[PDB]
Amino acid sequence: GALPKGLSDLIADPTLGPQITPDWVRTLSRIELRGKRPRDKQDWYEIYLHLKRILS
Amino acid sequence: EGALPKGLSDLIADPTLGPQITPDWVRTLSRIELRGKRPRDKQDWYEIYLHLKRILS
Repeated sequence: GALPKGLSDLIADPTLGPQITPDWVRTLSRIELRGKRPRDKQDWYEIYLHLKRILS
Repeated sequence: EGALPKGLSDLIADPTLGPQITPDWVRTLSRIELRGKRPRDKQDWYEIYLHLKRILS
């Protein structure tokens, strides 16, 4: 896959994944700081929930 | 849309909060958007920055 591994993990999670739309995957996939990214699926979900409240 | 969100420009120009945002952070934050929608005002950007900085160490 071409997504960060923790994000691919989140999308494959059968309870947490299905709610995350393709637009959100794209938004999340662009988050990086000199290649450092949220490291695991919990990190990605944590930022997703907070961003969703700002941007949805 | 502008490369640098206007609310993030406001954050960077803010004398109390602006100093904390390195140029790399500016460019990282500038890429956060959902279908062209971005965070609005300087405080919204700072709220995001604080949380994301803690996540990314």
